[PDB]
Amino acid sequence: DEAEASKFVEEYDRTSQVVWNEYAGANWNYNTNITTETSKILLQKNMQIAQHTLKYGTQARKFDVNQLQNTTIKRIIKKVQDLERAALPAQELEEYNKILLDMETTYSVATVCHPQGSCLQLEPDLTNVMATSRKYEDLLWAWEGWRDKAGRAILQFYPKYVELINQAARLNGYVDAGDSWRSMYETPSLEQDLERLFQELQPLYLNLHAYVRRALHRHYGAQHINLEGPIPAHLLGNMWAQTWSNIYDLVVPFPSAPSMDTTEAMLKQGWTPRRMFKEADDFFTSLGLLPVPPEFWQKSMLEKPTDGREVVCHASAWDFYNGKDFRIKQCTTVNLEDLVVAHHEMGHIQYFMQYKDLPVALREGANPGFHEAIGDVLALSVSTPKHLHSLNLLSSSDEHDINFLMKMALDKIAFIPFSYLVDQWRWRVFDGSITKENYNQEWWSLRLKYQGLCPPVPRTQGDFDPGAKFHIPSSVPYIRYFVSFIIQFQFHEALCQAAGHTGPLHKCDIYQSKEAGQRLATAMKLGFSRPWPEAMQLITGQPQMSASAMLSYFKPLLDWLRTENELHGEKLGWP
Ligand SMILES: *[C@@H]1O[C@H](CO[C@@H]2O[C@@H](C)[C@@H](O)[C@@H](O)[C@@H]2O)[C@@H](O[C@@H]2O[C@H](CO)[C@@H](O[C@@H]3O[C@H](CO)[C@@H](O)[C@H](O[C@H]4O[C@H](CO)[C@@H](O)[C@H](O)[C@@H]4O)[C@@H]3O)[C@H](O)[C@H]2NC(C)=O)[C@H](O)[C@H]1NC(C)=O
Ligand SMILES: O=C(O)[C@@H]1C[C@@H](C2CCCCC2)CN1C(=O)CP(=O)(O)CCCCc1ccccc1
Ligand SMILES: *[C@@H]1O[C@H](CO)[C@@H](O)[C@H](O)[C@H]1NC(C)=O
Ligand SMILES: [Cl-]
Ligand SMILES: [Cl-]
Ligand SMILES: [Zn+2]
Repeated sequence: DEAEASKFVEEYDRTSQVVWNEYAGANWNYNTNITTETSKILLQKNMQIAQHTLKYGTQARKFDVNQLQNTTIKRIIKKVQDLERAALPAQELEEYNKILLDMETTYSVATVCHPQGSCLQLEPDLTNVMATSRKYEDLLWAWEGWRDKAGRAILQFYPKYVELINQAARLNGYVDAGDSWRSMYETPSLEQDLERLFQELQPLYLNLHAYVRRALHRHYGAQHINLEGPIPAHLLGNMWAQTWSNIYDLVVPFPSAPSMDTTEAMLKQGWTPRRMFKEADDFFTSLGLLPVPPEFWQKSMLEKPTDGREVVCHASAWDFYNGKDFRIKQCTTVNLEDLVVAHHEMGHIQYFMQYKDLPVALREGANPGFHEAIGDVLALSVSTPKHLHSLNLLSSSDEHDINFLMKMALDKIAFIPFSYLVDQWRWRVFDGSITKENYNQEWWSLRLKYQGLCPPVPRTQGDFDPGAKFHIPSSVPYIRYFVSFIIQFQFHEALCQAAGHTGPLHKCDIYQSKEAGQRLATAMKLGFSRPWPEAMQLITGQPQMSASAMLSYFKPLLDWLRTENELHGEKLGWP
């Protein structure tokens, strides 16, 4: 019994490395060169990997996991018993794969055209418009156009996608696809735990929302901002209003402190996409963590091709399951926002390298939120005025202090409600609570309820605004990013204490701390081999998710915001 199970996992591991490596190659080749040919190859490799999953998953299910003694083997076999989409009958699997390909392609090639003019792609063009334009009608054209062309075009696929991903989930023992996604956390109390974390961030978010709302009132006019209502969703500097720091110029707490134009500084100093990833690589090795291999620099796609290729620009980090080949695919722009994204992606890469010697079934983060958080942790230190000054991107007070926390909060605090609601919506689609009759109406009920946002143009039949957000057509879970924003502050607090930092948490910069790197390395090397509380305990000395670190980080800003909003008589929220 035990020996057959040991031999099975050994055979599964050596055969999976080969099949997954070939699939990743074809998937990469399509993502970096969308053509009829690369798609057909990709759909073909999808059947090869499905055949492999079906063979070994079927055998995995013949083992009584209850009777297995070794806990590691037990854990691998139980995981291999989930065939995912390979549980579907051949017809449904082919349909599902084609639906996923059509949805992701549709999103990644959509364009928005000026009337009788040029057509803009999401990256860099529409992203830049949302970030820099300060004109209501210009932002409205981009915001509505992107949903008309990306969102509406996904709607025809989504009901069948839901049917098929749910059918696969049920064939693997779950009640629907959202049940299966939540199980990735191995936490029966996940929904309650996440809800309590969200509620703990309400004071900060409501106060930030009211303050930003007041500033938008000042710039966009009293006829267009209701000081007791939700904020129009196109005015926050980002296509999904998920992060707000691109409107920092409109909301500066102390404008007497002049802001240095960081984008012009990077450009003026010759920064390139390569330089940005090199700086991130240097931060990782400064902690004693691993450098990316030479292969990474030869094979990655660090900027948008200029040779006619159509590509998937949305940033992602790729493990090719051979322990040597790791790559980033990002249409990088030279600015601070994408430097932070670059660090985010390099954290994925770091995780891949740290757990590369585990069995492939355990080459995942402790939970998906851990995988999303690593790069963000370092980026917190990178974003400090001290570190940015050392990169010659800033010029060397309480005013500057509150200014910096506001910049951070526009990204870290504003993202909390957005990242919470995406899968609140999808979980209820998957469990049948939301039908295609009210996809979009229920999306905006959550946009209002959690983010306090409203659409600038009333939605109509045919709209499918969730389809205008990458992770929806690409079928990538989102609660991981909510978890990441909570725990990345817990990790920051812990590493800063390990590094000997005293004083306000937001002044910590862990650059070159070997003590901090070692905490992270010991956790990352566990991969998915243990329940995630153990990785949490290795980093922080305790096992729970907690918002206390994030609240401690932003405490000075919470006090400043309350005083400011009180002074102006704001009514928090949106009744
Ligand atoms: C339950 O099973 C797991 C997994 O076993 C592994 O997979 C099976 C399918 C089968 O192939 C097994 O043969 C195979 O080991 C066990 O977990 C493994 O435990 C061993 C314990 O030694 C670990 O071995 C380590 O491997 C490292 C990389 O090669 C190596 O560096 C380590 O050396 C360290 O210690 C020596 C001591 O002399 C020191 O000299 C070194 O400098 C270094 O510190 C060590 O040899 C495996 O990595 C583990 N693999 C996994 C996946 O966890 C587990 O022990 C078992 N449980 C029970 C109760 O039997
Ligand atoms: O864009 C978003 O919405 C979120 C939030 C953003 C984060 C970055 C730093 C600053 C704060 C926000 C990062 N991100 C991403 O999707 C980037 P990924 O690599 O996780 C996207 C991964 C998609 C799945 C995948 C995996 C491997 C290969 C191909 C596809
Ligand atoms: C893109 O794919 C086509 C067809 O597979 C191929 O001929 C072409 O060389 C590829 N381009 C690049 C830059 O790899
Ligand atoms: Cl939207
Ligand atoms: Cl997740
Ligand atoms: Zn990520």
